[PDB]
Amino acid sequence: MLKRFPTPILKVYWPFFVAGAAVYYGMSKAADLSSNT
Amino acid sequence: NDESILLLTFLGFTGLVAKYLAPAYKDFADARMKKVSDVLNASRNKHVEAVK
Amino acid sequence: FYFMNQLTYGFLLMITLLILFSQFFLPMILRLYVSRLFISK
Amino acid sequence: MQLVLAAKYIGAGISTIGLLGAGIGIAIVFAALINGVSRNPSIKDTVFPMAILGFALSEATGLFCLMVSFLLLF
Amino acid sequence: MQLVLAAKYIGAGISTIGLLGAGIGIAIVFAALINGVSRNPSIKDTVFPMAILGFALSEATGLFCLMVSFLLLFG
Amino acid sequence: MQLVLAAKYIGAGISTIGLLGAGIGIAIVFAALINGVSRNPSIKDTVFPMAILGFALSEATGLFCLMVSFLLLF
Amino acid sequence: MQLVLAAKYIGAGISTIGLLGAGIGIAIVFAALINGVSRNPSIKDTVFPMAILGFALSEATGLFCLMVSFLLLF
Amino acid sequence: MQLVLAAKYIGAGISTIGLLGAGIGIAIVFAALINGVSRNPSIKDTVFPMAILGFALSEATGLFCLMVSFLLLF
Amino acid sequence: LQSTLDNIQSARPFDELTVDDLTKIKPEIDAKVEEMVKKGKWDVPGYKDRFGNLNVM
Amino acid sequence: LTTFSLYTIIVLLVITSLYTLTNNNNKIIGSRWLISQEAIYDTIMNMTKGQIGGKNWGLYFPMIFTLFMFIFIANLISMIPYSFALSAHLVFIISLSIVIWLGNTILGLYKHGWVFFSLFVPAGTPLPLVPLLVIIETLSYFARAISLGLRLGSNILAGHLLMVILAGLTFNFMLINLFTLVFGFVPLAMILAIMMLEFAIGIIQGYVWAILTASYLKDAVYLH
Repeated sequence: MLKRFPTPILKVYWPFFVAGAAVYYGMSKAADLSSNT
Repeated sequence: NDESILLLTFLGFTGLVAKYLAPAYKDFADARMKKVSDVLNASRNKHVEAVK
Repeated sequence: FYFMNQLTYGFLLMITLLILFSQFFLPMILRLYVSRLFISK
Repeated sequence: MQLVLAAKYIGAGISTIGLLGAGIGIAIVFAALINGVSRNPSIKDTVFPMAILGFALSEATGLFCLMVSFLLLF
Repeated sequence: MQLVLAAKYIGAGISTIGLLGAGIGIAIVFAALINGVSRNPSIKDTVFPMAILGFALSEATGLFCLMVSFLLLFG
Repeated sequence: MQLVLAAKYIGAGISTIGLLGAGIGIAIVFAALINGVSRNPSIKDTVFPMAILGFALSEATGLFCLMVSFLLLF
Repeated sequence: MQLVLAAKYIGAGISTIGLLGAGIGIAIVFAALINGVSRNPSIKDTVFPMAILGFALSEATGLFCLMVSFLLLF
Repeated sequence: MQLVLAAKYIGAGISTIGLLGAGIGIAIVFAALINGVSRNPSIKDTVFPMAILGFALSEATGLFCLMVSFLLLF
Repeated sequence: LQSTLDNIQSARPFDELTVDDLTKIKPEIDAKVEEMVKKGKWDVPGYKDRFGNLNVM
Repeated sequence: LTTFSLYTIIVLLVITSLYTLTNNNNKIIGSRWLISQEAIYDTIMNMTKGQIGGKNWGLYFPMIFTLFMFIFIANLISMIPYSFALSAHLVFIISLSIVIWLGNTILGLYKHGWVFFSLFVPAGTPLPLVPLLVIIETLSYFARAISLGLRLGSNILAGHLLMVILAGLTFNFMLINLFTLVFGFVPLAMILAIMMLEFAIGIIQGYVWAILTASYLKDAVYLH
C-alpha cells in the first residue's frame, strides 16, 4: 500500500539539485542588487 | 453584484460539469473494475484446476 | 524577488512527491502487477 | 476634435480590411465544395448545407469587421 | 486628450483585422471537412465534432481580437 | 504623456496584428488532422494528440503576441 | 525623449509582426507530419524529432522578433 | 537626434520582419522533407543533408534581416 | 490435496486480498522486488497482457 | 507568508487528498480516484519510453511527473474571477524554466564535457557552415528555455485578465438595458466559452511543458 520499496531519490537526481544550489547562491544577491525598496 | 453573478454561472456550469450527459469516464471506469474483477476470477481459478 | 521559501521549497516538494510516489504507489502498481501475475500461476 | 474624427475615419478604413478574410474564406469554402461535389454527386446533399453555414460564419466575421468600422463612422 | 482618443480609434481599427484570420481559419477547417466527407463519407461523424471544436477555437481568437478593439475603443 | 500614450496604443494594435498567423496555423494543423483521419480511420488515436499539441503551440504563439500587446496597455 | 519612447513602442509593435510567419511555419510543419503519418504510420517514430526541430527553429525566429521588440521596449 | 534615433528604432522594427520569411521557408522545406520521407523512407539518408543546409541559410536570410535591425539599433 | 481443494473454495479473496498479505504468505514476493531495483531492471513487463494500459483517449 | 507561499501550501493540501487519502481497498481498483492518476501516470510513463527510452527513461521519470503534477494542479483552480492566480506575477514559471535548462546543461557538461559542444553539429554543416550552425544551435538553447517559461505564465495572466475585462463589460450591459433580453447572456455565453478555453489550455500546456522538458532531456543524455 505504502510499503516503501527503495527507489532512486537522490543517487541520480544530484545534477539538478546542485544546479539549484548554484542558482540559490546568486539568486538572493540578485534581489539584493536590485533592491529598489 | 457582477462578481456574484459570475460565481452563480459557474456553479450552473459546475452543475453541468456534474452531468456530462452520462459521462464516458464513469462508464470507462465501470468497464475497468469489472475487467479487473473478472480476470481475478479466471486467474485464481486457473491454478485451482492445476491441483485438480 | 521573493524566492527563499518557494524554490528551495519547490525542490523539497519534488522530493516529497518523489517519496510518496516512487516509494508508495509505484510499489503499489508493481505489487498489483506481480500479485495478479502469481494469481494466474 | 478634428484629429479625433480624422483618426476615426482612418480606423474605420483600416478595420474594413477584414473583408479580405470573408472574401477568400468563401472562396476556399466554395472551392472545396466544388471539389467534393465533383468527386461524387452522392455527397453533395450532405456537404452543401455545412458549406453554406461556413460561408455564413466567414461573412459573419466580415460583418463584425464591417460593424466595428461602422462604429468608427457614426 | 484628442490625440489619445484618435490613437485609441486607429489602434482598435487595426486590431479588428483578427476576424480576417478567424474567418480564414474556420473556412479552411470547413474546407478540410468537405474534402474528408467527400472522400470518406463514413468518417464524417468522427470528424464533424472535431470540426466544430476547431471552428470554435478560430472564431474565439477572432472574437478576442474584436474585444481587444473594443477595449481600445472604450478604454 | 500624450504622444507616448498614442504610440503605446498603436504599438499594441500592430502587435495584436499577430493573432492572424496563430489562427491560420491552428486551423491548418486541424485541417491536416481532418484529411489524415479521413484517409486513414485507424490513425485517429495516433494523430489527434499531435494535432492538439500543435494547436497549443500556435495558440501560445498568438498569446505571446497578445502579451506583447498587453505590456503596451497596462 | 517622448518621441524616442514613442518610436520605441511602435518599433516593438512592428517587430511583433514577424512571428505570424513562425506560427504558420510550425503549423505547416505539424500538418506535414500529420500527412506523413497518414501515408506512412510506421515511419512516425523516425520522423517525429524533425518536427520538434523545425518547431524550435521557427520559434527561434519568432523570439528573434521578440528580442528586437523587447530591446526596443526595455 | 530625437527623430534620428526614433526612425532608427522604427527601421529596426520593420527590418526584423525577415524572420517571418525565414520561418515560413524553413517550414515549407521541412514539410516537403517529411512528405518525401514518408512517401520514400529509403530517400531519407540522401535527402537529409541539403535540406538541412537549405533551411539553415533560409534562416541565415532572416539572420541578415536581424543584423540590419541590429545596425539600425546600434 | 483434497483439503487443498476445500481450502481454495472457501478462501478466495479475489476482491479483498492484501498485497502485504502476499508479502506475508511468500517472502519471495517481498524478496523479488528489492534486487529488482538494485540490479537496474526498473521497467516491468507482463502487465499490458492482462490489463490494458488505460490510456486516456 | 507571501501569496506564492500560501498558494503553494494549498497545492499540497489538494495533492494528498486525491490518492494518498483513499488507501483502503488494497487493490488496483476500488476507487475511481485511483483510476484517474494511474491514467495520467500511464500516459506519461509510456511517453517516457517514447521520448526518453533506451537506457535511463525510468531513472528520470519522476521529474517530468512531478513538474507535470505541479503545472497541472496550479492550472486547475485558476478560473474564478477573484483568482489572484500565482500572485499575478508568474515570475517563478520563468525561474522554473531557467533552473530546468541550467540543470540540463550541467548534466550535459558532466556526462559529455567537451563532447557537449559537438551537439551543435548534428550530421553535416562543414567548417564553412560550422560557425553559422553553432550560433543558431547555442542561441536556440537559450531561446526555447526562456520562451517556455514566459508563454505559460503570460497566457495564465492573459486568461485571468480576459476574465475580468469581459466581466466588467457584462456589468455595464446588465445595468443599462431596461426591457430587452439579448444584452447580457450572450456576453455571459462568451464568459462560459472563454473560461472553458482557459481551463482547457492549462491542461495541454502542462502536457506541452511535460513533453518539452522531456525533449530537452534527450538532447542532454543522448547526443545527435
